[PDB]
Amino acid sequence: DYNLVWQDEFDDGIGPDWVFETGMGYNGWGNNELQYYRRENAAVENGNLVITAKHENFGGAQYTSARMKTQGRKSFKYGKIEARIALPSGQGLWPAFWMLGNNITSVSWPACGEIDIMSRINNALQTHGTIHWSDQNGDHASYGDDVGVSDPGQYHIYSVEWDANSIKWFVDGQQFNEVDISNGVNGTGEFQNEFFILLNMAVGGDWPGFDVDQSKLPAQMLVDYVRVYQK
Ligand SMILES: [Ca+2]
Ligand SMILES: [Cl-]
Ligand SMILES: [Mg+2]
Repeated sequence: DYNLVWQDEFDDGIGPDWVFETGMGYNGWGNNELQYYRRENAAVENGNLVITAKHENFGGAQYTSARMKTQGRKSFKYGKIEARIALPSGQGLWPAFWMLGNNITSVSWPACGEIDIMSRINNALQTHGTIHWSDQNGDHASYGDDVGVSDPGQYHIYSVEWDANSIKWFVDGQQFNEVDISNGVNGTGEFQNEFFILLNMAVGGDWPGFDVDQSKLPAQMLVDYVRVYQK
């Protein structure tokens, strides 16, 4: 049986387990992204975390947004990891709810492993669920799928169920992807370690492309809560 082990409900403020990232990382957070992250772009309104992407000139970038992680504060080995999220739509927008291995600090990416619980680009009427890792040959590996979401601007539940043998993805309880990780098959051993959680909204990058509909800015990603259950 799944029992609640951690949550952030965003009742009146951002909880104690989040660290905010700033700037453009290395080569636009490794994806040629166009936003400069700032603390100012994350706030709480009416029981939701609000991450706002803005058309705003700052530090050589023309967009600002927020990126938050639980690294060094909260991490999990296995569980049902989920969030209740409403998404804005617009060419260039790239929201995500995801996880990275704690060992990123020693083995780097993608060897640390990455679980993308939800990602979306532009105005797509679908969302994605993906893993990234370093396979048995030491090569960058990825495995993903997508599911139709009629109105991503409404709230939906995005989750993964992760155990020693598999990762399963769901939107509103509907499974749309599964990966076998049992005994570290296909060099997936890295998914047997602790992972921390991230939330962000990028603007532009390799995946969504470099055209941005600035008439959709400021754009708000609404996160009602993040919850983690374990059995
Ligand atoms: Ca809430
Ligand atoms: Cl569990
Ligand atoms: Mg709704």
